[PDB]
Amino acid sequence: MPILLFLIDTSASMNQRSHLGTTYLDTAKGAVETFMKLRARDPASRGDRYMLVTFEEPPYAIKAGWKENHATFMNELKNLQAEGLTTLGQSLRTAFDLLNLNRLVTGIDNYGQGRNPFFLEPAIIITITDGSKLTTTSGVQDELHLPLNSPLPGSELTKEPFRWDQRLFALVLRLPGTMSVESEQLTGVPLDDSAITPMCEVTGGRSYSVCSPRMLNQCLESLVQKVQSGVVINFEKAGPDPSQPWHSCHKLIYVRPNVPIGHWPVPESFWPDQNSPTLPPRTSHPVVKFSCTDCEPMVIDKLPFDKYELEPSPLTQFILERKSPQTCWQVYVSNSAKYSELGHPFGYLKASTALNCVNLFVMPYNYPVLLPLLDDLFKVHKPTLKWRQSFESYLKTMPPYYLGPLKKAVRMMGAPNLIADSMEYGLSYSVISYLKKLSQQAKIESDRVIGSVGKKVVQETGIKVRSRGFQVALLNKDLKPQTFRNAYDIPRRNLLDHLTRMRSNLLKSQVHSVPIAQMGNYQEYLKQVPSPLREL
Amino acid sequence: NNHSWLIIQADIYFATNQYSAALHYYLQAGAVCSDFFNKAVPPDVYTDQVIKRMIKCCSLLNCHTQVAILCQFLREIDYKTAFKSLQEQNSHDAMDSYYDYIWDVTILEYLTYLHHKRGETDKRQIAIKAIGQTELNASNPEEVLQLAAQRRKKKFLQAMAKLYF
Repeated sequence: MPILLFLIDTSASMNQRSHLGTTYLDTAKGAVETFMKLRARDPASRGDRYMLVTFEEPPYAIKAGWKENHATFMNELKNLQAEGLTTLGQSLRTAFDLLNLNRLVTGIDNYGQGRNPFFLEPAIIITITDGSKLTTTSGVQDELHLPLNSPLPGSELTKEPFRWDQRLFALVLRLPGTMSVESEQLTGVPLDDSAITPMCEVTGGRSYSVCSPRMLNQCLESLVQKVQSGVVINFEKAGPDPSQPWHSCHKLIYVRPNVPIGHWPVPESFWPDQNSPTLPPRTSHPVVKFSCTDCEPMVIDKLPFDKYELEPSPLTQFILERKSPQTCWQVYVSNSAKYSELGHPFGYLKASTALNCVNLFVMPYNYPVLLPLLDDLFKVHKPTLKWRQSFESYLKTMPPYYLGPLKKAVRMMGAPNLIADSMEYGLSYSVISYLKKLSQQAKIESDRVIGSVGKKVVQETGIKVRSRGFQVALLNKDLKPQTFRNAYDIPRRNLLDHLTRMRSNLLKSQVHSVPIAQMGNYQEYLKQVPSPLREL
Repeated sequence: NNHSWLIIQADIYFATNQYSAALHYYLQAGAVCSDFFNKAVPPDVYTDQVIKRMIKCCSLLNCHTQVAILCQFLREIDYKTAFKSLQEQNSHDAMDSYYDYIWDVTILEYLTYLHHKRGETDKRQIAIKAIGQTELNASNPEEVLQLAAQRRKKKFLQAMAKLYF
């Protein structure tokens, strides 16, 4: 089930009137409710988690996180106040930490054991902001820099705050003070030009620059269309053409569940060795490189293979323009082989037979040398030692993390007691110990942060009278005047009326300030009320 | 009414740490070049040096809101000096009365954050109202913003002319 985390700008520049007469924060809140209405139109959103992060201090920044119901999310979305600074980088860091703190305790990341596209927790961050400058109480910044000062344990394993299955979308509000007459506003929404745009584009998302309520509704419909379950894969051109924009793209592949099922991982960017104590940091988007030279899709019977449909992109448009579903484009990550820096093809990009979509087929690590070999044994053979010395030659090049999936695949294929069923060494004992300790600390800040989102942050202010430690109290919002219990709370202007009311209350001879949402409780008031009789 | 000689006299007063006299003669030069700040002061008279020295003079007279207003007179707005001066709590220049002269949304955002941090709820409400003006919207079509900046420049400089002479 998806996670919808809203990074609402609560900087004071959000108190800007539009031609609508409401502030940018009011437009932000209304954009969130309209997004949730359009999302609830989709009946697949019966299970959907909404999270709220503001620009405030990290004790107060996360307003709704994990284990917060719909009512708390709405009651805290309504009560937002734009009284802060434009601390976009710190807020983005806190939002990514709120997305990623559970990853090491539940092991979605699968560090050092291959990148599993079916191991995903699909989340998108919709930040609603304006084009104002970023401020950090010392000046303007004019460039977005996420701080790395208090790293979550295990943050160095990915080298980027965002993850595989996270996309940052910016809804930049640029509603002017006076309404602008425009007939070209029905066209496509332009990309914004603020500092949030490159950070949105590097995570596989995009920034929306609205200038009118109808443009806002168009962007919200587009954002509803982009709530998918998948992981972002960086595609690159390896060889020459068979720079044009299809050369590089941080596109999205689709992971459709049935819980998702899958067998083969996207290979790591390194060769695993037990000598290295520290696991190498991998990019959050696996840089795959497709071969532009045409090849042939190689599928045998009963074969566990995973097919991932790419989202529409310039790469898929380029592939479908060269209309040839009978061929395929081999893809591989660099520096994955033990010796060759180029690597072996772990899969191919094949257009659909209907010329509709481009599917990424992930395979075992070197499928053009395993599928003919394994197909040869399952066509002819009881393995022969002439085959087994060739199979050992393949296993000498296969990365160690593929051994488990290969064992499971040949077990469900019909050859349980194959060589792949013999032993599994895996990673280095330092790496397993480090990952287990990281899981324990991830649990520690997991129960630290979740306990601190609500009822753990109360703010009280003072005037702090200067000398040229005394302070002057303020009119507190939760004053709660106990006027019937404390005589100091009674104003002089109504001292006599309150006095005779207290006298009437104590002798034998506030209320009706219910907070609006509960004053019209149709079901709640009749439930406490007794039931009447029924009809004849 | 020779503006260059008035600038020279203001610079001489600034060199001898006579900051009120320096502001007096800088504003006299600016009133000479315009018609008592009815036109824009030409940029070869209020250069960046002259506006920076007026900023320094207003800082050393503890007129920090005037420093914040004069920081946005520059070609690029000096947010560092404006944010440093707005943090000061010994001001002699009618702090919230000068918020009408601030047309930059970033400075008003900092003012709102600063008044919220210190619990100055009334000045925070004044700053929020100042941000909540349709003419001060940053997405205004670049000529409404320029005219708002120019009229606030005229009003502020006439207020300084009244204050210093």
